[PDB]
Amino acid sequence: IDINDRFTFSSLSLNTKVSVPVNGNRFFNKHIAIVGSTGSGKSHTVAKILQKAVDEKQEGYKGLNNSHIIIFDIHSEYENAFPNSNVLNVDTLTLPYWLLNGDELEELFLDTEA
Amino acid sequence: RLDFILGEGSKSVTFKETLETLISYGKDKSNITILDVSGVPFEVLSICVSLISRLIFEFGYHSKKIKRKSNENQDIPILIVYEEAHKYAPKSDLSKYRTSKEAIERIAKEGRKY
Ligand SMILES: Nc1ncnc2c1ncn2[C@@H]1O[C@H](COP(=O)(O)OP(=O)(O)O)[C@@H](O)[C@H]1O
Ligand SMILES: [Mg+2]
Repeated sequence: IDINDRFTFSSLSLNTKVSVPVNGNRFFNKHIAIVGSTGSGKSHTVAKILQKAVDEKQEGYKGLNNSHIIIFDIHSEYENAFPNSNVLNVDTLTLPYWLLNGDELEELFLDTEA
Repeated sequence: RLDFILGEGSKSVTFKETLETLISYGKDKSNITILDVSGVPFEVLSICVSLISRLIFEFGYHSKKIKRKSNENQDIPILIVYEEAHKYAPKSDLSKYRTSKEAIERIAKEGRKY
């Protein structure tokens, strides 16, 4: 990996001094699949990758970078990992029903069993 | 047979009195509340299980809505035991047990927060 495209969020298991970079150019645009069991730490791995993707900058400016990450947080756990983020629960989200398509609008209102 | 669901006592019972009966917060307080549904009719057993399951669920749901306001550690954690869990929650899509399926599934997906 080139030094500009290097993205480090982990180190080698058998050698903690060896940083393991990924091609962060190619790490994100192609889709990522983080798989493990419950209690393996995949919520921590997701959080650590996104923290590393947020604090990093081009160094020519001061402020927020251009990362845009949307988390479908269902266990109410990523509030702590990103304290300076925008969190939207039911009491704050306003999702318009009219932006739903015909397929979504059928499930919201009809019953399908009868 | 349907005196528990349609008797004269069921007309005059208070909504508060129903919850403390199902949860054992009445005059006689108990940690365990046995719900003997042996003599309940089978065409009615789905209706009674679904209602008690929902009433306990919104008891825990509405407890969290005052807990955000009260911001104090005073919780009532509830564990519901379903002997013959395959009966009130079958994989069959037949209409006889859909109400008890929907109530148990609602505790399965959302009951962890509440
Ligand atoms: N890279 C890591 N190093 C050390 N401990 C970790 C690491 N990742 C997760 N853990 C710990 O393991 C536990 C598992 O949580 P986590 O893996 O985030 O849950 P899940 O895998 O169920 O989403 C966490 O409490 C965390 O403290
Ligand atoms: Mg998790």
